[PDB]
Amino acid sequence: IMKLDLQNKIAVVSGSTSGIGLGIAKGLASAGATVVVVGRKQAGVDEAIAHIRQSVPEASLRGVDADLTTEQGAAALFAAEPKADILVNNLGIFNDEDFFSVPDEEWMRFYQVNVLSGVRLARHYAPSMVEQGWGRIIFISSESGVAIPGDMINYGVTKSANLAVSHGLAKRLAGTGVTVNAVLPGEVDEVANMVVYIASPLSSATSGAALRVDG
Amino acid sequence: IMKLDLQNKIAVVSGSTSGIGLGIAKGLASAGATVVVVGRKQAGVDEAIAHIRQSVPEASLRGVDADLTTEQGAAALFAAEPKADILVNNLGIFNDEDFFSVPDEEWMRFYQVNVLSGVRLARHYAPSMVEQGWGRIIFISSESGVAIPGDMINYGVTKSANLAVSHGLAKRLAGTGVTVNAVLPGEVDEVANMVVYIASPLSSATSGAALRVDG
Amino acid sequence: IMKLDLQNKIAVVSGSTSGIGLGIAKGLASAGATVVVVGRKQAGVDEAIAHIRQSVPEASLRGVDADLTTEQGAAALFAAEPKADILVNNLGIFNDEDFFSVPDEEWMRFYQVNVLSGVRLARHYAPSMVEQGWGRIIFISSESGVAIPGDMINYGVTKSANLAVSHGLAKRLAGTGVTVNAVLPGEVDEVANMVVYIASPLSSATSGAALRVDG
Amino acid sequence: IMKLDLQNKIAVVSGSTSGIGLGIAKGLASAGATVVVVGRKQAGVDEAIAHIRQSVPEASLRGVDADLTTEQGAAALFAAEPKADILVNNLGIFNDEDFFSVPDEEWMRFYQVNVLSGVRLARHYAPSMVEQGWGRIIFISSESGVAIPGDMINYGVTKSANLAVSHGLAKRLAGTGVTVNAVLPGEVDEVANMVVYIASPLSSATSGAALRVDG
Repeated sequence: IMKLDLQNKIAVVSGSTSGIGLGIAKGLASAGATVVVVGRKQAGVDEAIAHIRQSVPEASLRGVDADLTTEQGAAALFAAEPKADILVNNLGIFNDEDFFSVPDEEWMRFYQVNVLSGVRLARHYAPSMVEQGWGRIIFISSESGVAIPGDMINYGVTKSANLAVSHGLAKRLAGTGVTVNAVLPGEVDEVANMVVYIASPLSSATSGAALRVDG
Repeated sequence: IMKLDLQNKIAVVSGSTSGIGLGIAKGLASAGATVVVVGRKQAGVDEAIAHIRQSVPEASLRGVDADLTTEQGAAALFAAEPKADILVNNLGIFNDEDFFSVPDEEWMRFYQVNVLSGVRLARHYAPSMVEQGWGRIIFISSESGVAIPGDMINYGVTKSANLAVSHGLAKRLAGTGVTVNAVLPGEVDEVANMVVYIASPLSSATSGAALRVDG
Repeated sequence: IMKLDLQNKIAVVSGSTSGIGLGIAKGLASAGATVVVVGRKQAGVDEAIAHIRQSVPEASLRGVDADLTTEQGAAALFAAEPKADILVNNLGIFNDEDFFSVPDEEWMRFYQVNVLSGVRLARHYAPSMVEQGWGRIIFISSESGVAIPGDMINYGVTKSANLAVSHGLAKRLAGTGVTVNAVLPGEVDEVANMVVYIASPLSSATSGAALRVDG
Repeated sequence: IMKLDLQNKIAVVSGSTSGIGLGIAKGLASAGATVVVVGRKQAGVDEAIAHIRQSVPEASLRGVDADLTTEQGAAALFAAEPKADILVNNLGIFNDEDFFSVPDEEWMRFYQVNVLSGVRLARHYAPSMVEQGWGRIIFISSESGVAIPGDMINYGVTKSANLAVSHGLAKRLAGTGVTVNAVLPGEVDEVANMVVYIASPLSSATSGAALRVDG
């Protein structure tokens, strides 16, 4: 007598060539999903796929070398992978430039890279999820999003913007089989476990939430 | 390739003879734990165990007929079940008496029944969890705890008090292997799935959180 | 051209013989209200009234020597001061006893002293406020109420319980002229300024809020 | 014996030619400040100044006809009004376009109009505030910012982004005499009363907060 995290589903994970994204990809692969590793450089994609195979032997893995911060990379991903049952928004940049030194262009660029990329991926993949009556959309945002640090104001603003995006799209997709949730990290596999549970069919009564996986 | 919710652990669940508590007990049993069903009347305990066996055939189930709102019932439970790896605080009462009609005795009784019972169970079972280096303590509190309704002020106060209890004991037990979390319901098995994941060894990086399982 | 914080109103403040309560009393007195200083010992009440007069010369001040933690002291206060336009709940105790050492009696006593005292005062003074169509009820709760520390679990539980009380009674008294709000301190006159604004007729569109006055 | 909201200070208020902004301007003027009314059309600026004078007779009022959403309008405002002791960020647009119909350009435009305009004004006016050791920066954001509606996802994202901006810049300007706070409306003068108190020297121990003025 046990309970399972199991998939015959397709899961795309942005920025999955390193760190938390790679751990999420490896966990979803170990759960039996078809995981799409997406990075700007094909070399990093290949090395991430190899790392995943090291741990999960019979892993179901594809790769797309694209820059999801731009519309061109998003279109390339949509061409190679038109359908996703699980979307994991994890691509994001970060600096610590002082508030009075960061110009308008940098604010707009951080918004376009950290927020609008996930919005693009969700806008593309959500309709088919709604049609099949089941879907999972998961935003990975740091705890800096709830309490903006003060030396990283741009980044915290983008993180809370992502939290808002996931909350609002959850309310918008309510009633369908698609859930939208955010996951907050601060042991990488421990973080990935929560993303796996959320992507699993068991998290079906959790939408518009923010789930913490800090220490 | 899949991922598991599995137990060789003992899990006691208060008020587990009906409703959300019974669903939590059934889910933990299906996950392979040894679930202790606790109710005031032994008849209800037996019927709940039978209901659980209906769905999970080889279920590992014990029962204790006790009134956990009182110290006598808590002592009886501690005599029959001295050790727990997983504790699920779910016993609680509720009315809708107008704020200006409810007297002091009723405020104190609601606090003793809804809050201090869980405090008693946690105070007893937490030390052995800390000694073995692993444990799970889970509070089931309604969404009325975050936004106190106004026609149910006593109940909402007790619910937010429970949220405070779980947050504080999580911080107190940090560094040990024991996590303390709260779960917020508003499909009973869907609620139970979150409690099962939290009770599972995978939720090991989630402590002091409030997890929603509303629609 | 200026704007005023002015009163012809009666304001009772619990635990107003020292510290934050005394500062709140002095600020409300300087704003022109009739402030009732309440403490267990008449000597402390007299010395607090004298301190207030030191700063505000033509202060409107009465005193009641009562122990508001008990029903007897509350009844004495209601006998000496049957009507209040402004109620400020500030009486509360605090220790740092370890969670596993504090017994049931101490949990119940902290609830009765820190939470039920304010509930008693509000239950008595709110109806006349609702009748005259205007009233202010203000709970003073520390920031430990939103993030329970872990070494002061009982106190944080009571503080969040008070926050719940104020939120719920605000919703219950909505539509009337009575507002219920909580004020969170961590310069005592700086704290008192917020309480004065809330007690003033200008805060009339703020009910069920938690207002911070930390550094 | 009373307490005062008084100014010899300069207060600039964006989008102050109508609605909540005009009410905030009128309240700050009645409190005795020098209020700068800023709108895109000089006709609207003049009519707003006239409306303010109708209620406060000896009002201290200047005007700037500029479009603060653009850098050109912000530079014009900074040329006409190089110094501000009080800054009130209120300029913002809003639609209800469905999430799947709103394109990238619209997301970026909403971010630039609703968020980056206030960031520009704050970046310009905050240093002189920090130099003189006293300042107030106030963001007016709707309650849609804390609970993103779902049919207005772009707008709610921008509102929570503004909340993040004010929180982070408050932490960044902590220790100086400048406070940064957000005010949440859902009787316009009732809203303006809170902004006036925050702009007043009495709100000096409140920074990084979100203050509600809904019904």
